Amino acid sequence: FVNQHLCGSHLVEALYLVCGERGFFYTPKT
Amino acid sequence: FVNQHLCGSHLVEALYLVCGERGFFYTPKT
Amino acid sequence: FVNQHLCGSHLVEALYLVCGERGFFYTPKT
Amino acid sequence: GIVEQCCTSICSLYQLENYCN
Amino acid sequence: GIVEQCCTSICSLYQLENYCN
Amino acid sequence: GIVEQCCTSICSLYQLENYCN
Amino acid sequence: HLYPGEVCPGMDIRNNLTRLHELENCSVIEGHLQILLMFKTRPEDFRDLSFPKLIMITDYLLLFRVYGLESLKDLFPNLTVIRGSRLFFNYALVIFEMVHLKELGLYNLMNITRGSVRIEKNNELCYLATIDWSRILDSVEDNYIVLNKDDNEECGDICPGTAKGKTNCPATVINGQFVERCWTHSHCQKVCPTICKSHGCTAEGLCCHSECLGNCSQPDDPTKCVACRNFYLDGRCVETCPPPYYHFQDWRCVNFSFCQDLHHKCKNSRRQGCHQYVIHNNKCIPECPSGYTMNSSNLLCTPCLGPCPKVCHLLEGEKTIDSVTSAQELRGCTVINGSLIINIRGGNNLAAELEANLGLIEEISGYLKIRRSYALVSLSFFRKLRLIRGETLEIGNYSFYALDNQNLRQLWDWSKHNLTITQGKLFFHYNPKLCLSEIHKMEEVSGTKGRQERNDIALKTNGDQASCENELLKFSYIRTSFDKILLRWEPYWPPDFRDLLGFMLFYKEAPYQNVTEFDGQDACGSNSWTVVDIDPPLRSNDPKSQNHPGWLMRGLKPWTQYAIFVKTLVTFSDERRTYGAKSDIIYVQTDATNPSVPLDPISVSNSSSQIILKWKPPSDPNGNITHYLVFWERQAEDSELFELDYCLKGLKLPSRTWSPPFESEDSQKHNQSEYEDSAGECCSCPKTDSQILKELEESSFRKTFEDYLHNVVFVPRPS
Amino acid sequence: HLYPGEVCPGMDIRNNLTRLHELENCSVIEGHLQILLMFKTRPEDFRDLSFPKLIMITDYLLLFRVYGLESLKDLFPNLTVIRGSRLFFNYALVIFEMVHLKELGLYNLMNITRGSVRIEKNNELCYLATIDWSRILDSVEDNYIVLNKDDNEECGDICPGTAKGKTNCPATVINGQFVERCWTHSHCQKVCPTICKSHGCTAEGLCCHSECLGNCSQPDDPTKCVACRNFYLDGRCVETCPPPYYHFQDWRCVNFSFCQDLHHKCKNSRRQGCHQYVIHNNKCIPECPSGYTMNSSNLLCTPCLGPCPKVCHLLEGEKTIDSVTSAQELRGCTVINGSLIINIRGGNNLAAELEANLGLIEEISGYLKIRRSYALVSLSFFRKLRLIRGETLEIGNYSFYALDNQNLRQLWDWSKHNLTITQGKLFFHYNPKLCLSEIHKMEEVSGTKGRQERNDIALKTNGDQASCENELLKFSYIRTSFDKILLRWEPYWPPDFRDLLGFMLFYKEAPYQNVTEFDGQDACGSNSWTVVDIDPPLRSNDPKSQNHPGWLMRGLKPWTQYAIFVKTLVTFSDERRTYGAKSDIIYVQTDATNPSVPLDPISVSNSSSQIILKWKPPSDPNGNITHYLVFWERQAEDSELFELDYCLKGLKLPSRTWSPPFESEDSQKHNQSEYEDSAGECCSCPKTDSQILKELEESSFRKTFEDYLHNVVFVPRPS
Amino acid sequence: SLGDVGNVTVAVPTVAAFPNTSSTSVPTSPEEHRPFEKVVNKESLVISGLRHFTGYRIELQACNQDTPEERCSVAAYVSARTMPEAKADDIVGPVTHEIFENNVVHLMWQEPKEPNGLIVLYEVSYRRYGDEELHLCVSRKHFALERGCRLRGLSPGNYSVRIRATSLAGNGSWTEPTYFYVTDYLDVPSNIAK
Amino acid sequence: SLGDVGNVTVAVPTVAAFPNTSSTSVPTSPEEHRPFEKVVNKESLVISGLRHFTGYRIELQACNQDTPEERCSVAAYVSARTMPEAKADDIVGPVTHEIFENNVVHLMWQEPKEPNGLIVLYEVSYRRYGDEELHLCVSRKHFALERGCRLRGLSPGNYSVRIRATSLAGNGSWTEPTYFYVTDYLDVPSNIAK
Repeated sequence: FVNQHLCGSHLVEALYLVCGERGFFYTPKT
Repeated sequence: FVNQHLCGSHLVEALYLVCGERGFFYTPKT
Repeated sequence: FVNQHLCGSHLVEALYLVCGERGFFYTPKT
Repeated sequence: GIVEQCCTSICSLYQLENYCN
Repeated sequence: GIVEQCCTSICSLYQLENYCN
Repeated sequence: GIVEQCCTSICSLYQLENYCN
Repeated sequence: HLYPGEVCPGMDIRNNLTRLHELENCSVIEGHLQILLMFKTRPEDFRDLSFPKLIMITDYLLLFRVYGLESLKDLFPNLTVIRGSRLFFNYALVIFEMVHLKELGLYNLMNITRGSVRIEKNNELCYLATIDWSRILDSVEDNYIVLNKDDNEECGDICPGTAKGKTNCPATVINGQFVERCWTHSHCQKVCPTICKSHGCTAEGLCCHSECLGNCSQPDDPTKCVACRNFYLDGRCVETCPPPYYHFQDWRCVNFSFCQDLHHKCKNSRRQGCHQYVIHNNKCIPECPSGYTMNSSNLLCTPCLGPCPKVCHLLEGEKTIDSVTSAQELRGCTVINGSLIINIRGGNNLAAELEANLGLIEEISGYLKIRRSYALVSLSFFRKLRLIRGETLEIGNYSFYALDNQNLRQLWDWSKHNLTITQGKLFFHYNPKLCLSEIHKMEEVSGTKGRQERNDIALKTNGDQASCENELLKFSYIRTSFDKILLRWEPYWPPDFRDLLGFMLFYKEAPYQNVTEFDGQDACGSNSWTVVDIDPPLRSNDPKSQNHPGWLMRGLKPWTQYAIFVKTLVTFSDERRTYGAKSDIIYVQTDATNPSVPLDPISVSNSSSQIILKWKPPSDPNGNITHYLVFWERQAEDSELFELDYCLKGLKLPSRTWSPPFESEDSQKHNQSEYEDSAGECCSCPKTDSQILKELEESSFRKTFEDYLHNVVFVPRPS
Repeated sequence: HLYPGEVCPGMDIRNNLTRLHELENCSVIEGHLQILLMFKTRPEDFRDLSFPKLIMITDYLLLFRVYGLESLKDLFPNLTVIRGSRLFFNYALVIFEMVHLKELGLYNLMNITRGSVRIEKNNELCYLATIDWSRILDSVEDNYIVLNKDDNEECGDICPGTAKGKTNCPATVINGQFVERCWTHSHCQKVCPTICKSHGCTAEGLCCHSECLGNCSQPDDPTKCVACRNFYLDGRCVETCPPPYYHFQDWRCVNFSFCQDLHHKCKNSRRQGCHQYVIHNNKCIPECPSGYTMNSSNLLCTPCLGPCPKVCHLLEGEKTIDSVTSAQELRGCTVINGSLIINIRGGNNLAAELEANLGLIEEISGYLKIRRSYALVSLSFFRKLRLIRGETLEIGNYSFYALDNQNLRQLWDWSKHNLTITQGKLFFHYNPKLCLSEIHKMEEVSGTKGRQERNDIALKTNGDQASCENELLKFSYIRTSFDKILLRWEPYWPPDFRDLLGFMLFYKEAPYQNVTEFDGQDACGSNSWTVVDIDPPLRSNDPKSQNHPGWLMRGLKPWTQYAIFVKTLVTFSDERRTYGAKSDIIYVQTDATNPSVPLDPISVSNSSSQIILKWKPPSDPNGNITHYLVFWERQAEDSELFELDYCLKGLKLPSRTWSPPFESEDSQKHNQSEYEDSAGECCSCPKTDSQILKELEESSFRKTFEDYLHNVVFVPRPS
Repeated sequence: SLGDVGNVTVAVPTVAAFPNTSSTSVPTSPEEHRPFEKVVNKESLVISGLRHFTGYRIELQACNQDTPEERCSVAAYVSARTMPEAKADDIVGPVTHEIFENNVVHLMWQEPKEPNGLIVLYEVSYRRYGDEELHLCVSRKHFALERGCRLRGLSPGNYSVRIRATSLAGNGSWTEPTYFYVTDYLDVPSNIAK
Repeated sequence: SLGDVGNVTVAVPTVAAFPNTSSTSVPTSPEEHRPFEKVVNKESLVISGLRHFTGYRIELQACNQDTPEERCSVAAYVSARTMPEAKADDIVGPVTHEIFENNVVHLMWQEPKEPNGLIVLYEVSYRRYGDEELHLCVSRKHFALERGCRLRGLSPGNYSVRIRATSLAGNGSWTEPTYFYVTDYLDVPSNIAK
């Protein structure tokens, strides 16, 4: 993220903060 | 020592060594 | 053989373990 | 996986904003 | 705790920081 | 051939087998 | 109806509130149920509904990163069992990274069908240690409830001892600890008799009957009981359903029309696709086992003539089976078109499940890779493996990449076991308990002899603590004393008799019989290892005598089950083959005598007329036989009496004192302080090097006269 | 000169039955016939030997490790004089460490003007009780005639005068009477008087000329002497040699060509010993000791100012040193132009002597085959070892070779040393327990690439127990005390924020300021260094943390310097690029603090009103000290002293310097209140019963859990 | 324990290699006539035939021979002090003494019935204005030699005796702190003990 | 009690409120300026101004940071006894006697502070001639409370004394059993140049 190499729960928390609410998607039609 | 445990008043000699003048409010149990 | 204190009573056993079918020397030989 | 772009070689903006709004 | 996290457990300054930081 | 010790010295069968009276 | 209908398939609950409307009036789940990423939500936010409608879950239940929902007593209070057909990783219940918890619901659960539980990284929930979970599970080990707030010193997991309502907290022993069977504080969980629990019981002081496994709704009834032990039809438990209703997902009895329609549909929003189920002997199942092919006449499984195995398509894209869930991804397949990698570690020998899933495929395409197995023994899930195509191998042409298989001291039993190597070589490094003479046999039966590399791969790196040798020795004479024994074994040597260098006896105090070779890896106590070389007078068998090859122990403990096995010191040829021998790993002990004082002769006298004693074994065992005789030498008129006359001031070490110490918790306490200041001992002491080689060379003075006479004297010389 | 027969020097005899039959013409022996390595010589073959006659014997005699020799009485008949010119252990005769010398020659000895006779370990030896005692030995006090068969009063002293023959047997006087003294069973001794023992006596007349000795043709002429105690030359005798002729032990003069130019001609093409024989101490010697160099064109050793180095050219240019004394053999030789192979077996930390000796041995011009260096774990203890040439190439055209060597884990450090490579390739392989980048630094300092191949040296293994950590760390903060010291360092983590699992602190007592980096042998607690682990830190926020990685250490004594550092708990993988770091060894001095307590308090005095107190420090060298607080004001005027020890009691208080009011003894040595400070690490187990991998098995397992828990919940679409 | 120095049983209870008799007759066995103590499913066994308020050594050894009692005639040694009770911490004999109000007395605390190892001691310091004075230290050697004490000037009255508390494991006869009278020996006045 | 000055070994006399004043004869005080010495880079310091074989407890301590106070180390209690002057045990101060009215000459031993070191006892071996008057080989407490020494009765004629002052040095008023002339049970000129 900030060092271009992040690996941990901090990655998920930062990713959630990047998008915010209604940020995650997925694909049921597969 | 710190090998397995320190038990006694010596914790005080460690306790003040941890905080320093920063608005410390350590709780020495004796 | 590693140099232990193989003398003394051990000598009797050293005199016995290769014998017994041919008697054995009771006392030390030293 | 996300690790495949962030637990490895450089993790840039596109490697993160792949599913945000 | 304050007198059971280092005496009655493996010592670690992380919990000790909580009593003044 | 007058060796008596075998802990601080050495010996062999032919020195001991005779002494099995 | 007894079991409510309205079955609701599972879905993903992610990132928003008010998504629980798909739980309204739902009986059971058909799929996966996940609750993910509910951050910064009040307890009141998710308490808008509660679902005791749910009874059991077909598959794993997942809870990950949810900060509201302080307990499960107000969303899923009433639940009984969790099906374990499908698994996620070692279990079905995931509770990971919960916050603001202080209680736990799930009132009166009975049994988890397969796996374990997981409640981890939850430093907020308390009262989560003595919960009734053990008997509910099948795998008593492989449990994971750690990073709680009781080992972290933030709350004590206390539960009430009294009968909380109909429930009660019997102190049940698990692994030696008394757990109060409960779910949280101010509540309890009942326990029934073992025979009753074999088929479940009601929470009414009553026991169910057979055909059931949990709580019987109409109590003590076999036909109308909830949580059936077997299949069910229209609200009645059934062991087997006569036609037309066949079994489905191993737990329901459904109509033939339902299975046909399901085959005529797919659950990926398409048609004539996924979820291809067909009839078997009693059950609708997908992908009929080997020896039974499809039947388009009526869309069934029918018995094919000859083998008709089913191959799992893995041509491109690596799919390693490194978990029980990944093992279940390939059920009943016969060929792995891709490469297989095994990295499973820990557990309690989960290979049994591999025997239930694997151990049926016989062609391993590409390359096998058994890497980093910290705990894996008794490989028996590749017995049928006797073929390999080698479609695409790894770098270095090493299609058998075995590495870090610490306790993997067996491969097969060699009952027609074999494997044909079309292409590739064998890699072996760091295999302490993998044998040499069996690896060579495996090499011989796979065309690897000769083409094995002797520039990248060696063998001596392995076998560092145990091995096997088809060459064997026997104990031809034994004479027993109390502290030493004269043992003599067979005079056998390898085919190159003059390559003989000498024998090597390895002895240690193995704790009990039926334990394999360990010496070589252990260098301290707990298999304290000792080794001594041996070279008796006979080097060739031509001169007969009354003393065949043998050795005597330099000294051992009386009546100790020392383990004896041997490995001959030998050279090695160009290409390594079966070389070296041994004898039977025999547990032997000497005679006994007890001149040594039993340790801790604690004065525990309690009567003036009679003497109470406390005996622990001496440092030597001095015989496991418990028969002793007790006498005593008098001590009257001793010089200590009249010299240490204490009839006045001044310490004289006064005569006739009695003060037992009681080392445990009364004097010399144990707060994990090891050293005693009476006389300390070094820990990081100095160290020197090995020095034994100065000693054996002395004996060469009495074994070299004939050598010089045969090698130095008989030289043709001009003098 | 002017002698008959062959004037034969001496040579050794070895490992055969008899090699005296070759002698049929030597009538004069100038050397000394030595016996060596005769471990199996039987007596029966020595009953007859060959020697024509004897004019005189010049050098000493030394007999050593012979099993036979029932008769050595045929070698030296017609004896005239014997003396130890050279002296092995200062004695003319040395019988030591042999057995059963029943009979010998020497039966007409006339005088030994210098050197006594020592006899030892002769179970069989006769007729040493009926021989002249003081007429033959110049130093009677140093006579050691002991352990002989006749000396045990068991061998009948049969001799001539009763039943044997006549061999010119005059009756000499030692005890007033003219005794018919003898030497052996059938021989008699001719002995000159003690009065003129320094001039010689002959049957032809009175005592010979003063320059003569032993025997002469006629007296009053130096020319007529057959043996001169003064320098003999060309027939005549003289007191000193001319400068053209160098001296030889008061007995001969020899032209300089036989000392100077005799050995300079040959470097490797003469089997006599080419050591550049020089002249010093008025005598010709192969080489002179240290402190005496070569300056003249003739190569005569002359003194130099103080001790000076020696450039030694050894025979064959090869010397395999197999012991500390095998290296002391070449002591003083500061530069050696050849191979110095190390195959040293045994010993215990005596290699400090090598640091005095091999720490001066700079160059090894030959192939460097070194192994079995048990004593020195690290090769960084030689202050002069820089040059390694390949003038002699072993097999493989290599100038260096250390393959599959054990009991080594380190090499020479370049922080305070260096080394250079020359003459071709070099092979270094299979010495585990040592990092590999150190060899890369060796290549860098050596230079001259092309002959430093990165395929002929280990860059593939032998380092999977000491990870080469590229990065290094420091101590950003260190807040110390008497023992409690909090060290806090940089919060740098690896790119993965879970692979690092703590920090391994390394420390030991090291007042010195020069230390290598190693770890002694492993015995579950015993190690030269001391090592412990520290829990990993906790993340707080992305840009920076508010809690640095810190650790509190105890046990270190104040005032004392410790060569302490840290390493990172690195999870093993296939790439060392992303591993952690290690701090540099800092000789950190624990601050001078009040628990400094000197020991060995000794009260001595030259008077009663003085007490010159002296002591030794436990760990306080007083470097930072300012003053000593000491008490002499009265603090023993205690009521205990004024109110104790009535004379009615036994004498116990006299001869004491310890009384109640001065007591500070512990109430109980058991750990009760504050004696728990000695709670240290496990010394039965190293730290924990389970070795390291079982922890790593857990650690990585959690990662493979969490990432497996992540890889299913992300990546909604490839697009 | 050993009735004979050899390795046989003589069945002679009158001889036990000690002045006192502790062994009793048993059937003849191939070992010394000794107090055999068999062991079956326990790690503790009593030793009867001792004297009260005493501590003793203990012999122990296990040997193969079980058809006889035991062939072995040696053993390993431990120690154990008996637990005192309310039977010998008091005077095993009476606490009476010989009364004399006739210018002289013989003082003798009676010896134990079973000889103990340590009596409850009472100090003796009866001093006056510089006249014939008696002292006494009470040990086995000292009590045997000095034979108690003998005073002069005997009449009903006060008698000085040193005072100190006694505590071994709870005694049964002690020294009192009172100004001692002589009221015809209830327990304390004439005889300080009890 | 009495603060002192100086940071090196003392040699001048210290006021002790006695006629003969010697240094290191004062009770300790909270003042840190003791007779100690500073570092000389060596673990050896000759000490002067002391008394001839006076008993001295010392707490050996090193120090650092002399600027604020004598910041020093913890105490290790060691007692010093070096080079007894048994010659000086004869007399430092004079000796006299009070002839008590009991046929005893209570010998009073005067001193400025020390008859050759610290008085701890005066060994006496005079208990012969049966039982006689109240004899005390007087200890230091009874010496404090009486300022002398008691003995058994003494008759006219010759009497060999056995009183030697024991300051752990010996030879005070006695070296061998010389006979003094006891005249009329009194008037014994003891310590005849002894």
